Amino acid sequence: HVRDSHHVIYKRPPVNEYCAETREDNSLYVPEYCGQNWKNGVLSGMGTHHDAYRNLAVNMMTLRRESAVSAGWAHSYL
Amino acid sequence: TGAGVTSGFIDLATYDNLDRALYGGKDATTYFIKEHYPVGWFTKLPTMATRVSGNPAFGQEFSVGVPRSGDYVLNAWLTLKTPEIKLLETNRLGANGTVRWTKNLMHNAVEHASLTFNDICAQQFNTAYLDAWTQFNMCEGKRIGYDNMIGNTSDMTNPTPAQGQDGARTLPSKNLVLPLPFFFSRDCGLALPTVVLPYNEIRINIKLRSLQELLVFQNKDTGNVIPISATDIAGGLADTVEAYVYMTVGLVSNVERCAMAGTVRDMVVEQMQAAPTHIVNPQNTNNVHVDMRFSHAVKALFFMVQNVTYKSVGSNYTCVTPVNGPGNTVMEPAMSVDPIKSASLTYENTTRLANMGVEYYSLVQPWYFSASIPVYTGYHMYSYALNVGSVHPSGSTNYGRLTNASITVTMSPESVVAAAGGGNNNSGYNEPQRFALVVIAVNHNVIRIMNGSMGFPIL
Amino acid sequence: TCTTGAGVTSGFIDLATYDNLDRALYGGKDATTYFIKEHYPVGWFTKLPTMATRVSGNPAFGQEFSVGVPRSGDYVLNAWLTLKTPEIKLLETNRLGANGTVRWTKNLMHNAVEHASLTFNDICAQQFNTAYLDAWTQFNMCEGKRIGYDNMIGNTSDMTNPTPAQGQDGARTLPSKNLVLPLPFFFSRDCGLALPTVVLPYNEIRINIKLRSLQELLVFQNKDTGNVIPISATDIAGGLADTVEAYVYMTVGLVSNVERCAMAGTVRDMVVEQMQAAPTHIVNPQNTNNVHVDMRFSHAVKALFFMVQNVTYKSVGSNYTCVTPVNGPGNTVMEPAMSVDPIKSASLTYENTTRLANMGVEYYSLVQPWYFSASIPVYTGYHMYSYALNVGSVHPSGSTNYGRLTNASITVTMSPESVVAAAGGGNNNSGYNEPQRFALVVIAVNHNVIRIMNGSMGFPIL
Amino acid sequence: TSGFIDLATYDNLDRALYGGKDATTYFIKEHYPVGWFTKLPTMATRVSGNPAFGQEFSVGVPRSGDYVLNAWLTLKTPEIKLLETNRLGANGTVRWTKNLMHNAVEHASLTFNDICAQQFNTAYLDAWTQFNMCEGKRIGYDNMIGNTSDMTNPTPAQGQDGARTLPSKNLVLPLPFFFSRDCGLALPTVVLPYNEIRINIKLRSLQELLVFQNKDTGNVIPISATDIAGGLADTVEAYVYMTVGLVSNVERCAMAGTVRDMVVEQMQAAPTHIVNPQNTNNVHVDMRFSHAVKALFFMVQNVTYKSVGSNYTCVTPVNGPGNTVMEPAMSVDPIKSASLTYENTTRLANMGVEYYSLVQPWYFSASIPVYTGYHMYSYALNVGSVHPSGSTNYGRLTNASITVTMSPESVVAAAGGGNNNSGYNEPQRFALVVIAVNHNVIRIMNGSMGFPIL
Amino acid sequence: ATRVSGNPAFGQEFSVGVPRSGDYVLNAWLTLKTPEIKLLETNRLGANGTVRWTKNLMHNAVEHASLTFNDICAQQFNTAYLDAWTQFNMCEGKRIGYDNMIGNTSDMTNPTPAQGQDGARTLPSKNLVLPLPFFFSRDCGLALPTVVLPYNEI
Amino acid sequence: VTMSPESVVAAAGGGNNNSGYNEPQRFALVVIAVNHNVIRIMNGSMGFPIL
Repeated sequence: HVRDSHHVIYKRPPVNEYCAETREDNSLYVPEYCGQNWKNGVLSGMGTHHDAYRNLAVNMMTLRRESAVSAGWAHSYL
Repeated sequence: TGAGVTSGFIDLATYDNLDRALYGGKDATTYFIKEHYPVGWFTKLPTMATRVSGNPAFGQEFSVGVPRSGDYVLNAWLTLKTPEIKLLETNRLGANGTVRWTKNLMHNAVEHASLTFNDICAQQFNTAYLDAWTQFNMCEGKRIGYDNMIGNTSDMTNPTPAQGQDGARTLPSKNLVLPLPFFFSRDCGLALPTVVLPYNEIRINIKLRSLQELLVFQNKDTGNVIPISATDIAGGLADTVEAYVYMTVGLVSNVERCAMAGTVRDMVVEQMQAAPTHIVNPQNTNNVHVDMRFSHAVKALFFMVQNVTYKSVGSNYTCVTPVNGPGNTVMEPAMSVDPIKSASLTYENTTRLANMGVEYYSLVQPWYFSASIPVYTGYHMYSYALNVGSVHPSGSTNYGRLTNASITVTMSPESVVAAAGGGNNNSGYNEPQRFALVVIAVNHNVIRIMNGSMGFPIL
Repeated sequence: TCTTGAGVTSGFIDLATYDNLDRALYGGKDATTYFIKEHYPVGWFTKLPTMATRVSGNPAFGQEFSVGVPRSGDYVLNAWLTLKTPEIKLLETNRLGANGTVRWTKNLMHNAVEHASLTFNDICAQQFNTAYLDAWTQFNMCEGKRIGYDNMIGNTSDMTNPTPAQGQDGARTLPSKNLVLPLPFFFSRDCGLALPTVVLPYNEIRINIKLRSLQELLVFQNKDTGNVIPISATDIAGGLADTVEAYVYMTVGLVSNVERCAMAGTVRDMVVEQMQAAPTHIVNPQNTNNVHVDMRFSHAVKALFFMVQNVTYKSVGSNYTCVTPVNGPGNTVMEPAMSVDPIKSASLTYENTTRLANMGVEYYSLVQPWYFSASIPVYTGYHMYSYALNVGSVHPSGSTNYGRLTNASITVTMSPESVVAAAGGGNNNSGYNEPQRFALVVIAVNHNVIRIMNGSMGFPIL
Repeated sequence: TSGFIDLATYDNLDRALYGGKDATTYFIKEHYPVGWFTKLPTMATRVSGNPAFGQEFSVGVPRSGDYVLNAWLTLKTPEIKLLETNRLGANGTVRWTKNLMHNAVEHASLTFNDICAQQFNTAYLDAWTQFNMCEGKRIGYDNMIGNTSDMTNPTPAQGQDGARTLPSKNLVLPLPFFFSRDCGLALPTVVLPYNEIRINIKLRSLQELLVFQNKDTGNVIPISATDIAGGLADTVEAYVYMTVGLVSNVERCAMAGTVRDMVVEQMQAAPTHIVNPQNTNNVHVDMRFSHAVKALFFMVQNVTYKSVGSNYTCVTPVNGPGNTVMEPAMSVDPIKSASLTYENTTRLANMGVEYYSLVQPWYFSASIPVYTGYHMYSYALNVGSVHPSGSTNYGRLTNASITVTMSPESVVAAAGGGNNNSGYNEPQRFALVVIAVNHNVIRIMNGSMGFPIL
Repeated sequence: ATRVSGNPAFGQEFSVGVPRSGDYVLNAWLTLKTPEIKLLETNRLGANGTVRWTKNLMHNAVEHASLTFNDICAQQFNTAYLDAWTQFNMCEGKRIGYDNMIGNTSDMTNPTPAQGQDGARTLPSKNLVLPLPFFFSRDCGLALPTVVLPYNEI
Repeated sequence: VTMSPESVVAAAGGGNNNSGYNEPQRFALVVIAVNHNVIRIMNGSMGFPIL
């Protein structure tokens, strides 16, 4: 007698997957049985998300302004 | 000459009971000391809009998918490159003929512009809503910017004669930009949780009108309008067009995104409703009563009468079509008054608002309950809310449990005489005119974001 | 056509960019964030416009009439006056003959309206006039609405365009349409200030409006020499209909039953703004060029608006320049060759100890409006000095009360253009062909407190 | 009574929106007390130099108040009379340059004691007043700084039919400073007894302040004293005014003896870059800003003639019938596209000029420029707001660049060959200028001010 | 590989998505059928006119060919890059075959006079194939992990 | 880049029939570069870390 149109599958691709927690890669990356299709129909469309890339960028930057002065001094100038 | 800074002490010495009541106190907030509070860390940048079906073309509907993988979407606009127009001497009108872009090139050829979540239409607007909103809520200082962005820059709308005449100028092919007014674009507080919506495919559908009606072909002398054809101009009518859609996305902090992840959120949104247009013939009767059927809590009403005599001319809410004037410029005929003379609202045969004058809706209502006043004839509005532009809710009456309501409009003798022909040369109403009543309603709704999707709980 | 570097990943550099200054300006557990708007419920109410009934007198030019505030509502927060202007039809039998044109005076509204007052039982709350209306509409006008306002109060290039007699090329007749004028009152100043009519019973509320004679509304301008003479009924066709169709409308709002019951039977204190106009001081620049005017005000004044007004011809109004306007080419009024504000400098004095030195006129003309107002006037004149940071703000700001202050005076030094225009000798269409006279008007805006209690109103401060 | 029908309708949506015991109500405005104070204008003592065109003079701001919250400069213009003995002869007109004020002012600095606090110049003034100018005051602004169709209109020689002379009327210019930006930001003079706040203004020579145009060929040559009547006066009359407010004794005593932190907006101007479109169609400019930049205004200025100023169009204005100044038909912005590069990756692609011209001002500013040029990009939602918003700290960033692709009309204007009154009758030279607006923090303690972060 | 945007036409662009439900992608080529060309005696030059296809027909009509990853330009190339790469990295033995695929057959690049002249030859309509040089096609050891990447549309 | 006498004489026209430079010739210098990059695969997505 009532209806909503949000979703029906719960937490298999958990919504909070982009944060730092336990992973669930053992299910949606491999078909369960031979002949099963691939699980990417709506999940595709969100590229380069997840905080891992942002944290990697922050770690790479860290101190580039102060570390760029020397850089190749130990490699080129004799 | 003067006492300098010392003159302030005699003013400070003045202090009585009224000044104790207004100023003073142990908790009075003082100026010159602005308290500072931190704000969230974020960034923003523009982005393409991905194409999902075909290519843009005139008179066709094309869809574009919203670029996900951001965090919030709060801005979208459409860029369109206008073609090149070169009138020829082989046209039917010959010497007595000019071609010019229609008034408001933008807001035209953009109709039934719709935003759909997954496969459910969430919003849709068109020319009448765009024109009314722009005329009623145009912040000053940006008016010149808007009339340069959307056309009407005294170059597209200036008639150009054929090649054999003195005026052989060509309409420049300059790109134009049109912002898309959506619920997320209304305010920065309302932004689409793109990172929180992984289970939806957001699309925007835009229907470009045919190029034939976009061009006005005006007779130089008698002021008559005939449809354009590919043989009239050089090159031809290119159905395909070169257009893109640009969007602005934003990125926020990981702590904020993880804190707000996995929770149910309620949002208040605004969208329009459009009643079907009614063809009006003032020759028979000058009084027209039209039933109003709207669903949710309406906030504003914009009712206009549009001259629909010629398809080429658009956004002509006057009673007389414009005609070519001296100096190769469009000149507004002197006899041109808005056909609406009076209007009233009726609630199940109980007149809530009496037969007020047209000037009331034209001037008094915008003066008190809007941020701008229209600079063109027409554009009649009634608002149930103190401030139309304010996204925060204000006074409004819901039509869901409201019974049948009607709007009654009484026309003018100018409209009555303009409906019939008999006009002389360069008078606009040389040919009989036709009018269409159009009504637009603006209301409120609630959208719930939960489980990585969206829906309407109230419906 | 895509560019390799372009994309969303480019914002990761900006996100990674973070230092001590960044963490001081942004960040924090309690730091608020954008893209999220807090929603709070508001009151439930509705509004609708209603006709205001007439009590005393009838609408007629040169007469005064009163309009009662309707009952059965809860709060009134608006007021405007609509008037149906008559039809003008010049005749060739007029005194000036061919060399004569007729047009409406500049600013048709703010004219034929004066002594507009609001009264509770028998006390006046506030009263404005043409000079205050002009100053307010020139200093606190939100842009974008200027075109609509200049379309609703006249000056639409049709009322003010001279029309020659029927025997000349210009046979245009002045249109007979309706014009609307909002009434600036303390309840119309802000939504938060509204009359609690529900808890103000048996205390009649009246709005008194006095119009002007029709003679002082039409400018009968000579075509050639630019001379103005009073109009007569026989000059134009039809006549001069003294009676006019003028109505008063206002907006009333209804609130919820629980809110009305809660607000019933409580004391209410409101902060309002009133105006005081000093008596006009006739100035003769031929004798002396310096004029001192003493001001006697009572409460905490917010600003002083002053201007010297040309008063040579009583028909033409809202002419604060030094030279009267004259007819021009194309049947359009044109500003004369030379026209500047007669005031050259001004100063203030509090029993010596001059507070404000003899500063330039351009100061009051431009600098003060640029800093402490919402707009800048587009016409010459209308000088203002504001004691407060914001003139238009309803909330009180810096001000001083003249009750505890000793005698205060304002000194004005005129200009050589004014002193040379005071005498005649000008040639045709010079504007100052006839000798000219000027008058000085001073208006102050002050604060006040109104207390509503036990179904009565008054000023506790007194 | 008809309103009761509307009031009766009350659904679940209306219950969610309105209603509730804690819901706020209109028609009832809460009132709170404010501080007791007063304000009045004051003079400004002169400490060094004399007001003269082309010279630099310094003014000490008057302390001994409580809060200085404004600043502006007033100047008296000279009287211009064109003679018949000028070099151009009969075919010659003299007129004041467009935007008389916002010119004759460069390196306008506010310095504390002997350390510079901030500075601005003509480019920053033009950008700010073209991007953050609220309407209604626009007429007052472009009337108080010249641009009144009298200073800027051409006038022929005395012997010609046009005997009009340029009027000598005073002009006023507000000085955009951090304390003048917002009322909440004011200099705590009562808290700063040791600092000696000073303001330095450098004027411009009258040679480049006057435009000497040719009626026929539309050429510009520098003016000379002997060309005009009465010569030119090096000295000029000018003052500096500011508004000082006083506070209550109890409030000032309570506030005295404490540490305070303030947020201010500075200006950073990258060095100008000479552009020769005849050789290359792309120009790259390196940005070396330090603090958290909030906005960037970049524009190309025609620099053919020193007399004409604030001209950001590929073709200089010329004379026009009726003794007016007009721009020719080929008068458009020379910039065709622009892009930004952050250490080998492009944050913004080669997106169109109309974007920066219209779209960015439409969404992230209080006004849209009415002239050609004036390209901007803002990292914040609201540029005019003084509260901190979105910004990027260039201090932690490595080298960044901006690339501008020019336009074919600019290229063709760079070469001469145009006919009379075409504007580009002579080869044209262009200069790219970039200005950055950022944030900073100022700490007030121990009767002194400084930058804790610096 | 199914196309998703636009239609194949001269002067326009079309986007083709990498097929899903796979494990690896290690190749890509584009096939196109040339139209029929026949000179007419009523041409502008009359009898003094010949028509022929341009040298290196392929590597032409394919400009700004780009690979993108769901929001960003992964890479792109055009005619000059294709010509330089094929001239400087050509494995001999396959040179004749690659030339045959791209054109240069002396049947499309040989000019033909009008139908009224001695040479009535008509250019044939034979389909041609062009490999797409991508980073996953350069080496076998570099392949696109379609199964591992479900959040992107290549 | 330094041009050649053949190039500077072919730029100007005047060539006879079938010489290939009957009309004046125009030239454009084109420069292209081939470089390196690094891509990262993680969390079911790919991107450029160094950028």
